[PDB]
Amino acid sequence: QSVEESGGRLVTPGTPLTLTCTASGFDISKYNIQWVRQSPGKGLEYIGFINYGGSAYYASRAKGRFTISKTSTTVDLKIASPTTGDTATYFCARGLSNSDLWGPGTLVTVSLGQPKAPSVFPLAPCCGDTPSSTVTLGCLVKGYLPEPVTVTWNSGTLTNGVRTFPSVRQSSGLYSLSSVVSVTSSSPVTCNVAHPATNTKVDKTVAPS
Amino acid sequence: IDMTQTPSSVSEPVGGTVTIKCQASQSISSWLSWYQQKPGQPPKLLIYRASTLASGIPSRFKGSGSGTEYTLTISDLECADAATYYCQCTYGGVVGSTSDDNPFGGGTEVVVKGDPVAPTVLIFPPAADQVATGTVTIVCVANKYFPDVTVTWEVDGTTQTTGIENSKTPQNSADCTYNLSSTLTLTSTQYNSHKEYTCKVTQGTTSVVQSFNRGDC
Amino acid sequence: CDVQLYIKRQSEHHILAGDPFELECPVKYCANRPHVTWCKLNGTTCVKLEDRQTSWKEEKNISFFILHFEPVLPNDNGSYRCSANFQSNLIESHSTTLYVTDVKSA
Ligand SMILES: *[C@@H]1O[C@H](CO)[C@@H](O[C@@H]2O[C@H](CO)[C@@H](O[C@@H]3O[C@H](CO[C@H]4O[C@H](CO)[C@@H](O)[C@H](O)[C@@H]4O)[C@@H](O)[C@H](O)[C@@H]3O)[C@H](O)[C@H]2NC(C)=O)[C@H](O)[C@H]1NC(C)=O
Repeated sequence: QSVEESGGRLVTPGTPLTLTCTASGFDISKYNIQWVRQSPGKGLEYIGFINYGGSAYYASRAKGRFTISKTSTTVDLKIASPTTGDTATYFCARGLSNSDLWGPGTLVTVSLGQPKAPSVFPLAPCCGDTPSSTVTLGCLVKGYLPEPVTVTWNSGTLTNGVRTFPSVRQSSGLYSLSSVVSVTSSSPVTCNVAHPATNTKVDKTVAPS
Repeated sequence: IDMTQTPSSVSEPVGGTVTIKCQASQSISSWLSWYQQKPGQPPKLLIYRASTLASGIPSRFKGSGSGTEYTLTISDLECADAATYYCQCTYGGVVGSTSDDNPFGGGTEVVVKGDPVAPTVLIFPPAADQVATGTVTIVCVANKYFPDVTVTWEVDGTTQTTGIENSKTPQNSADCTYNLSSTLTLTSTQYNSHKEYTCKVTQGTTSVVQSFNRGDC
Repeated sequence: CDVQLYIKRQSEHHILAGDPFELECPVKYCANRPHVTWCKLNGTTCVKLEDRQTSWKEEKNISFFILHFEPVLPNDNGSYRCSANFQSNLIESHSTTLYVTDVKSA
């Protein structure tokens, strides 16, 4: 069994937002379910839980700001009037005293302004360099908002040694990251970048310079 | 109830022992769980009810305590144990408890010390498609290294003080090593006005330097 | 190689109603795996349970027979044992006690 989440997106402050927790392989409506969030680079913060009979309880700082509810198939977290401080990844989990199954998290961004699609550039070693039997190539994914992007190589078939670095955030609010992969100099590789928030995708074929 | 988790960070050698403490402000009668969290992943339950091991978790992880005092001990430390660890009070879910909070401790970052290894350094000049946008980002990557490094950028010998961003991968699960990406961003006018671009990666008394000349790439 | 079922004396767990939970008992055997069951005490009688999911797991060369609670509920409170009949002898583990704590419901 597993827990899935959805609903994370960019919203302006004060815009109501609902996140959803669903389950595969168990009935989510009949267990205690908790919600926990995490601001980027910070610790876990408990928000509240809904008990197995459908009554919800909250940390004092969350009460009035969040509502947890359930149906026969979902557990929902509603943020009544989001502030920039509510920017975080939100997790739901099965169980409280034995909280065993966790969702992957859904990313909420609360900010003024419109999204920005990434610009993607190939990374190759200087062309004037002596060729080796192996080469490291990459893709730079620059100047997007909000998080996240997805990066794969050769449609997910190339995974060995791939290093996709954590994003960095500029003071403007824009994000960047890079991904690099090491291959033999004989075999071209393609990075697949997608940014769901702007409905964009880029495939970039990278060849040794 | 407030939870006081200490230390906030710890480094221990491979094969060693990590000890993490969580103090509750009043007795919570063993309603306490421990979690492991690796970057980008959800929390993973290790221990619940103070000492009960979660299924699939190795017995190297041991929870102990009662009342206000809780301990997580990780024995025979592996590179795979590099993570941030958290306690959570679960007493708020118990019928009649006064507080409805189920608070987390502040976390403990665990660094696992493997063999030292100097980085292999790569530099990536901006492609012509970048230059045409008016802004260029040069990328330097320090691969497979331990312990931590510092990065300096130089342009025709001048140390750069702005336009630099650094990002580091988690410790490798097999050999404890990091990888780092460092970027330097300049205008195309600035890029075209200089020749030599240098990334210097320093690791205590060791440095590894990689350069390129704009005209050669 | 006699069949043995180990639960430490005074074994106990406290769990919140509404949470997932399982009880485990290590089974020692060498021939065919014995037919193990869980029972729940009612006074002095250990009553065979037949309505609750059981499974087997292998961990570090030890076999475990597992009783699943999906989730635990207040009525699951009580004492449990594993049992098997090995060559005309009833072999039962010591009791493990499951104390179910009611959930916040204010
Ligand atoms: C959940 O189930 C639990 C297990 O059935 C319940 O705990 C039991 O609660 C009763 C009533 O309070 C206790 O009865 C007392 O028993 C002692 C003797 O206890 C000792 O000997 C017995 C064997 O005869 C042994 O099982 C115990 O562990 C002790 O070693 C008497 O002297 C008293 O007069 C009284 O009758 C049980 O002892 C207790 N058992 C355990 C294992 O805790 C619990 O009450 C249930 N909770 C709910 C909410 O229903």
